[PDB]
Amino acid sequence: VPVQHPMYIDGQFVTWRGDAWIDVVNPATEAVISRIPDGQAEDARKAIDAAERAQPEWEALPAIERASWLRKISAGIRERATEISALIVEEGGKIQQLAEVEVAFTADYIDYMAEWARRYEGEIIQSDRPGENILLFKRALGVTTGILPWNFPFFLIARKMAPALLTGNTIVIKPSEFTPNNAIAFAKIVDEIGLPRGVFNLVLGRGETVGQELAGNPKVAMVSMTGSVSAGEKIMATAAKNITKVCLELGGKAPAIVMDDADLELAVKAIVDSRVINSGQVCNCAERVYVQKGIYDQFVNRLGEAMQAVQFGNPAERNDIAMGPLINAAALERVEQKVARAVEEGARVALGGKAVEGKGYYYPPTLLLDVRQEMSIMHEETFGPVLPVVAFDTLEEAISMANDSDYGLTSSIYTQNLNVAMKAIKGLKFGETYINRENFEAMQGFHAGWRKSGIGGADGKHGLHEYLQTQVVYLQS
Amino acid sequence: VPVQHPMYIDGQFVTWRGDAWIDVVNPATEAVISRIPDGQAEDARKAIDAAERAQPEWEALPAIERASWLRKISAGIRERATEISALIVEEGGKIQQLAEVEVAFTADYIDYMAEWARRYEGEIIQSDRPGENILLFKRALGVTTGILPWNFPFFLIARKMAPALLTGNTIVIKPSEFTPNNAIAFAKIVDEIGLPRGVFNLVLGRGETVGQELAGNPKVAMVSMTGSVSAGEKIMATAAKNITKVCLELGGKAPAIVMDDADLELAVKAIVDSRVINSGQVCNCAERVYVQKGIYDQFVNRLGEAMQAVQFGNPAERNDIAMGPLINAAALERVEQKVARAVEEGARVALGGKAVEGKGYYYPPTLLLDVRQEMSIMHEETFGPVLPVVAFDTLEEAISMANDSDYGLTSSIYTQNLNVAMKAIKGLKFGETYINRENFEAMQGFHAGWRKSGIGGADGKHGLHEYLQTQVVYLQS
Amino acid sequence: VPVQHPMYIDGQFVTWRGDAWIDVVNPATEAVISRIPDGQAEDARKAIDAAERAQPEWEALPAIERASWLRKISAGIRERATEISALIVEEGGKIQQLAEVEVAFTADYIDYMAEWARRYEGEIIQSDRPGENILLFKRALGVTTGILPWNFPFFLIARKMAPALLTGNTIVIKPSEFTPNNAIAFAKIVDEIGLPRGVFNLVLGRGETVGQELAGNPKVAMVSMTGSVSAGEKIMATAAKNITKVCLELGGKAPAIVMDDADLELAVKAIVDSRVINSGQVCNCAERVYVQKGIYDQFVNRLGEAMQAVQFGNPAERNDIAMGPLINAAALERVEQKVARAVEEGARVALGGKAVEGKGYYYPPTLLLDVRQEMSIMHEETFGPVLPVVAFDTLEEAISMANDSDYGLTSSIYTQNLNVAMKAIKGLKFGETYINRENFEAMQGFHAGWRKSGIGGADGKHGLHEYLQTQVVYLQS
Amino acid sequence: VPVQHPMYIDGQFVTWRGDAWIDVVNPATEAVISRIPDGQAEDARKAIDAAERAQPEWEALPAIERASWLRKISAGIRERATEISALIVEEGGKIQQLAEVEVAFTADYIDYMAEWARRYEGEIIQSDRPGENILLFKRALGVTTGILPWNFPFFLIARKMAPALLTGNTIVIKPSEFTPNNAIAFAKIVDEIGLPRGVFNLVLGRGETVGQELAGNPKVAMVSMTGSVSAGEKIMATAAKNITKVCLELGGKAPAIVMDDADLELAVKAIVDSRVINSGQVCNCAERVYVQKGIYDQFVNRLGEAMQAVQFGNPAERNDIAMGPLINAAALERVEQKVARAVEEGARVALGGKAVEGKGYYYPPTLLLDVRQEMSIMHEETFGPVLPVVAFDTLEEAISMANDSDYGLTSSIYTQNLNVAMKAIKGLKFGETYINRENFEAMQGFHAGWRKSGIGGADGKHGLHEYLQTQVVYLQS
Ligand SMILES: C[C@H](CCC(=O)O)[C@H]1CC[C@H]2[C@@H]3CC[C@@H]4C[C@H](O)CC[C@]4(C)[C@H]3C[C@H](O)[C@]12C
Ligand SMILES: C[C@H](CCC(=O)O)[C@H]1CC[C@H]2[C@@H]3CC[C@@H]4C[C@H](O)CC[C@]4(C)[C@H]3C[C@H](O)[C@]12C
Ligand SMILES: C[C@H](CCC(=O)O)[C@H]1CC[C@H]2[C@@H]3CC[C@@H]4C[C@H](O)CC[C@]4(C)[C@H]3C[C@H](O)[C@]12C
Ligand SMILES: C[C@H](CCC(=O)O)[C@H]1CC[C@H]2[C@@H]3CC[C@@H]4C[C@H](O)CC[C@]4(C)[C@H]3C[C@H](O)[C@]12C
Ligand SMILES: C[C@H](CCC(=O)O)[C@H]1CC[C@H]2[C@@H]3CC[C@@H]4C[C@H](O)CC[C@]4(C)[C@H]3C[C@H](O)[C@]12C
Repeated sequence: VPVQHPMYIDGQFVTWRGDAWIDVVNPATEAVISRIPDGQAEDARKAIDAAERAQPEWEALPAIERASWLRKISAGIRERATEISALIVEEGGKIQQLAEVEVAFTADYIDYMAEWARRYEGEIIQSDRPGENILLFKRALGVTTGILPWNFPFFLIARKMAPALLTGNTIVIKPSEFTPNNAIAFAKIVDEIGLPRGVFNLVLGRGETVGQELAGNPKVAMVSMTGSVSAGEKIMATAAKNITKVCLELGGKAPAIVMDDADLELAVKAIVDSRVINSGQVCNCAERVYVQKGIYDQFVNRLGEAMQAVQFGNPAERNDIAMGPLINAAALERVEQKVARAVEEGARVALGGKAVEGKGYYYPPTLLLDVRQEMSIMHEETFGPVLPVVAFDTLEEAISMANDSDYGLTSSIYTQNLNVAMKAIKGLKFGETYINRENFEAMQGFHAGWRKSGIGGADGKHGLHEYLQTQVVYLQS
Repeated sequence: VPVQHPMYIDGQFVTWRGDAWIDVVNPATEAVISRIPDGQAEDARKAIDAAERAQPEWEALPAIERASWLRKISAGIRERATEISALIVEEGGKIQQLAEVEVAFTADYIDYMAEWARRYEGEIIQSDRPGENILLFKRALGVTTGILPWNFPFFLIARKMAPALLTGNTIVIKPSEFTPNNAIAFAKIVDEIGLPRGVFNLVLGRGETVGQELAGNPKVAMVSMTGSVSAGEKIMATAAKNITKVCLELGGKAPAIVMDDADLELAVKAIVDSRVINSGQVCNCAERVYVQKGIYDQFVNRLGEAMQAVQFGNPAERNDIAMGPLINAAALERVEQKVARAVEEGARVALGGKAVEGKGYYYPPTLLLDVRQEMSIMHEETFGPVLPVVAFDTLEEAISMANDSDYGLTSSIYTQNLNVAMKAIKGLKFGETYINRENFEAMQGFHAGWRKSGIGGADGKHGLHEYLQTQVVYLQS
Repeated sequence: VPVQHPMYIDGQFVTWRGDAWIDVVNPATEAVISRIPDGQAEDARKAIDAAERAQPEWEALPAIERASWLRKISAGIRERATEISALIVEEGGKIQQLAEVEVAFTADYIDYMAEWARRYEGEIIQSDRPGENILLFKRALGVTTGILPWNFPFFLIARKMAPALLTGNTIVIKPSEFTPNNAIAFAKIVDEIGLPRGVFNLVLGRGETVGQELAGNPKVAMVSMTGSVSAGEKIMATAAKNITKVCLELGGKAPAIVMDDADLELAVKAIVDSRVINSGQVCNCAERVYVQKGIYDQFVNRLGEAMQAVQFGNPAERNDIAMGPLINAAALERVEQKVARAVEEGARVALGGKAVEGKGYYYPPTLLLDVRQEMSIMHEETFGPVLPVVAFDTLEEAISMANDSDYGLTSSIYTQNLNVAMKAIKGLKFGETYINRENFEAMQGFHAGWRKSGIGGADGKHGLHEYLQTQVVYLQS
Repeated sequence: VPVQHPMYIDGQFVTWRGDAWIDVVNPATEAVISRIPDGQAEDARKAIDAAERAQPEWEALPAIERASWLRKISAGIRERATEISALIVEEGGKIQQLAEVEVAFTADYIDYMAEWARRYEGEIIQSDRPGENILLFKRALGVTTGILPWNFPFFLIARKMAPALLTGNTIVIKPSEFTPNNAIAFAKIVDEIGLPRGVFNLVLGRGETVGQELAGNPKVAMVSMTGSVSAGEKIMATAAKNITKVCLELGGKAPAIVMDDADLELAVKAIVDSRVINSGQVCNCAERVYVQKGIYDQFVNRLGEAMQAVQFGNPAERNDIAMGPLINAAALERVEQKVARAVEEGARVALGGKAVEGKGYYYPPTLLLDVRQEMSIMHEETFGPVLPVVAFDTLEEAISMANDSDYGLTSSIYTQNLNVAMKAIKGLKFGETYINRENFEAMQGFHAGWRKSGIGGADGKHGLHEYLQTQVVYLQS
């Protein structure tokens, strides 16, 4: 019997009284593991209202006390890490080891964010007026909402709530209807440690219903959403009605540039890891490789073996695999279609390229060759273990092609040449550029994508300041 | 014969070939002073494309060289200050002295922004990985657009372009169709000093046409618009289609709090100045006064005389007036209606309250009494010399009422009590709080409004950073 | 039998082989509680050399790993807090409750400093040269030394070592020969948790011997010393020989200004607390009070009762006292002499003013009246529970007199008037100004005294940066 | 007839009444060009007192107004640039072109520093106490003194006074007795533009007399001195008596590392330029070269020709030379001795190595080979056009040897390898590291040397903050 999850509103779990439910299916077995309410905008309003009530008294607390609350939550996470991990594996369909780190990192991330308590600073600005003091304070926005993705559902709860709460905001989070269980568990921890009512709220439902309310409710100061570009378009358009601030993370088509002088083994590992992780279902995954011709042959051959070596299976039954299934049937069909589009445009399927037909949504690691920069596969985000490769002559070309995208979240380049590195740094129009290593953001970095990849960012000091606004005081006395 | 202005695109003035024109009328005499093209989206695209072409080579220039270009423009402004001022007075209908400062301040503002060249810093972040360097660079967004207002048309050209160009962005500006002449003059200066083609572009037309293109063109990194809330809604909604970043300044209903222990003379002057300036046509104008009961009588009487003393006339024919006419007929009718709405709701018209019937759009300073916090006049932005006054008992009430608004740009309070001041600072949910002085932002402050007052901000370091984005480089080597 | 303490050098406790020892006497009972080696410069060199060897590999560790080491130490402190407290009480002669907070705060302070790991930032500066990158890195100084005081011996170990180690420096600490036991205990914890050898070293001895070496050894990057002005003079003079950086905290004569409109009860409590704490043996203690005439009478009377109510005794035998004995006989005699000097100059002894004759070094709370600004008692730091009071007319006078000092560490003022506050803030030439509260620095503040009070500072971000230096890299490639 | 210069004290030039004078001799012709007073400590006190009187009212001025004063001075410099240049050439003995840039850069430097007016920020720190505000203000130190060097006498006036005055400090400057004329000219400009009396003061005399007073006068907040290490030792030791803050720039032995993969032509030019500039009389001059063996031969040969091509002469009579004479006879003899010491230790004199015997103090460019790392010539600063070269095997060795010095101001390395660069950056313990370019600091960088090279620094934001201190306000209200 799959559990029927309640939403968490105003400091308590509230059982759903509606008739409609959303089935949460295991992407590996297609079994229904649980059901969440097919929430309505009304449910989002209640949470938003509770969030609004709590905000004043929450921001009035000294920052160190808000931090203290965050630490109780992280400690709560660690005590149930294995259990949380298992939930991620089940509904997310990600490999055990990855679920384990997500959970562990989430707790550390929260603890790290809590350390900002006594550190985000306001400023005292010199005035041209004698006897005047210009004090610029950093204040909370108020009520914030978070629309989470399914690829890293647990971490993203923290990615948004930790910085939000620390700075004195309250939040109403909507997890992805595909992966709500880990969120329910996060709520249980929040409830158990007694976090003040209304500071953290979890509503459940679809994006067109619950999500939209979290972006269109006039009481919301900022809606932080992570999802598809089109979804971000719908979210920002809605947030526009009330001039609501948006913080968007909409994916990418992260290019990887391999120079002739690249540490070939290093590059192949970084790229494969960066591409095969979570079955390529990450916004900063290496989605397109540019290999300089001089090294194309040996590199593509090495890259080919590596990927062909990537094993995939049911994460709950194997800990020797690198990939689990894709999130759902639609996702699988989406990947198959894009690969077909690639073939149709003239691309060559080295290995893989055919979705497994059977229980679950598995897609084999895929290497696409004879790809031309103009091919859709090089522009549209795949979100699957598919890797197209294009050869280039000069750095200028690689840079030019890497920049030829509506996405600008992550980029990577492997070289040992100083000038090439500096030129790539300067030329690459991306929010992130990894040099001689895999695409894994640090919690103290700034994961903010250029162009359509998003607006605003997450992590680090700047992620923290996304939840802070200013009050310039002109004191004359 | 009114001059037919050409747009400034890709380093040159381009004569309009369309048949439709927009008349630019003098708000004081209703005479047509000039005509601008009824530009189309196509015209905005050409400018945007030119802006895109120039951007790479513009950002490649050392910051100090971009600054050098800004200084040539400011110097250009000063050489023609009187002429520019006259244009502002004519089309803007603002008093000579105010036009003079706008022009003078604009030049200083540009020079000030240019000084950021060698100062906006990137960051070197500690990494948890041995041998890794985390370099966070500040980069330009690329192509930015600016939709300017008519109240301070000249300054706002600089408010957006100076920080934009300094940081390496290129810009396409659309002035308000009501006040384009000063913008044309700004373009002439830009053209005369030889600013690289495509870095600064001026397109002319309506907001639903030209404005929309500047917000919806996919090549635009960020659209910076200053106008009405509803206009901001339309702009952000459009910018949403391409996940374009928005920087919005949409007005306010700036509350002014007068405590019993306030320097009465100081408060009356600050508020009147802050309210009557530009005929109350400023977003940070004192739009609603809260006077503690103990001082209500003497204060309201003093305030009454002050405002009644405010003279208004045709700015081109008098330099002894404090106000000019409102921007246009619609604006006038809007103010009359809101005052009527006030009366209808129970408000009392002390003095003024009746638009002059005749050539021009003049509205007398107006004091509204017997106002209740729930009255529309206390929520809807007036943008006219109308001043409603509400009495209150405690600070808590004044704060509560001040915060009771969809606008949160500016706020002010007059007191001599430490605790009252600190409590007001902490309690006031505004981007700006003036204490014992008039509402005039410093160029080194941060004019960023809360709630519907806007998104992002202008001026100072933070205004400058609105035009900067980040590139986090994870260097391993 | 008093324990003979060994020094802690290069990761291990080393037994003293010399013949001379320093007796550590209980300031309350005059009993010998322990003995430490009468260390020689040679002993300081060994520690410095070990510190130098370890530095490279210590700074090579990721900051988060150094932080991890700090946290092990703080956790170690907490597990033995009661025991550490008891040692402080015994050798320091401070009241149990104060020893308890010192220990508790020390651990929190260390944990707080460890949180800077991923936060101290370098900077990327814009260059006037095309293709150039200016990278300003923050690096450790190298080997640093710390000469600790006896008033807050335990906390100061952390005040210097935590920020030092986090930033990648190694340190050689010399506790005060009067209070080394708590330091030995800190070393035991460091040793037990396995902190890399040479990173933390504890040498024992006198200042003219061991202390001098820690300031004059050419391998020392910076000597951080907290003590008497004359001692600081000797330390800086020595550090001069090798152009060694100094961070000095040399005490103060913290003035307290009470305005007529001050919350009298609040002021009396703040001042007494700030003065009687640790028997007035703190650099930021209220050492001189300026009371506006209008409130002089009632205030001085209230202040008098409060102080007369302050009980003092043997901290190990009573937890109902506010003060313990002074550090030693010399200290006691110093206070008696200064009070006598006060009387001789014309001062009036309200209450107290006579050192108890007997076992221990107790001095009663003392209130001095009929004091003139020029009296020595108003300039020379007392470091005893003696409180001189001077009446003044205007704020200007209070400010002027407060500033009339070679010390400029801490200052305080009690008022409810905005202007008085702002004028005091602006006029007071001090590193710290408390307004309507007692003089207790926050760990996130910046305890850095002006004038002779010191050079550099402690605590917060700026305290942390005292242990960091810069490396500006001009990269052309 | 050589002019007898007066000192500039308290807003006016004061004629010397003493009997003793110091002859200012032209290093190229040995002719007496002028005479300055053999000032006494008393003269320094008068200036310091005037500086103290003016300080309060100077700091009370809005920062932008202080900046305005700086700009008047820079503009004054430019109007007399040629004349100032000529003076530098005459007394400094530097080539016309270098004197010209010094003057031009000085003016730009001052203008740049003035731009900090509205930019140095204080901070608002979060407190653990409810209702408390922690405001950290940046205040001036008060009275500061500057002991200038003779190598870049004009620039250093600005390097110290510009940041000092902008932040609200007043200053008393002592130029080098060898090069006071340019300082007198700077004073004339200051006097002509009407800078408030006492804000800028110029005293003349020797270091043991006037200099010492500027470091030992108890009214001095900070003494900023640039000179020899031993002089810095005497200055800091003196400043110690009153716990006066010191900012010292004491020279260097800047190492240059040439890797096998270095752009040989680029490296030879950078190093020669960096070494031959001002006849090698600069603290950041390349003073020792480390060439990897693989490229040693071709590099040393190229380097040899380059240096042999460096022409030197009387700067007033030739504009085709790269070097002028050394500052004075003692300097010349010092260089000859050090070269002899090199030869005696086993070094080989490729070319030059023999001071010209005749009118003036000329020393030919000198290349020393067969140098061993332990040779004095590789440790003692030469301050002459002498260049020792050592061969090395690995980067590790070059780094190790570069770090083997009491000086740590500047360092440089030429390579095209990413890892080598990053390793050099990380390994080089210097305040500056130039990569593939000559050693010329940017005004927005931070010229602060490690180890004995100095304490504190100059230029940029951090140079500016050397003249700023903090006042942490704990506001409770
Ligand atoms: C086709 C059935 C499923 C439905 C049926 O009973 O017919 C079986 C037979 C082949 C099976 C696959 C074999 C390769 C993989 C082994 C992994 O360790 C788990 C996932 C995969 C992808 C398996 C998934 C599923 O277990 C399949 C597809
Ligand atoms: C009504 C005519 C205009 C049209 C006509 O010819 O009838 C005149 C008569 C009264 C005039 C007003 C008198 C008061 C004001 C004097 C100011 O110095 C200019 C603006 C005002 C508000 C004038 C505007 C205009 O000049 C009016 C309104
Ligand atoms: C109306 C008189 C002027 C005419 C007269 O002499 O009566 C006064 C009253 C209020 C004055 C304004 C106050 C705010 C501004 C102060 C600026 O530093 C200069 C421009 C402004 C905009 C002033 C312009 C002018 O000085 C006004 C409008
Ligand atoms: C004088 C003897 C000590 C020596 C002797 O045996 O004569 C006794 C008698 C009076 C004693 C004091 C009484 C007042 C205090 C009581 C406190 O709870 C502990 C400290 C004090 C200050 C005591 C210290 C010491 O215990 C004294 C001074
Ligand atoms: C030796 C006399 C000077 C004294 C005398 O009359 O004997 C002359 C003869 C050789 C002369 C030198 C020749 C080479 C250089 C030519 C430069 O353009 C100026 C500096 C030098 C270094 C000259 C300096 C001086 O002019 C010298 C040394």
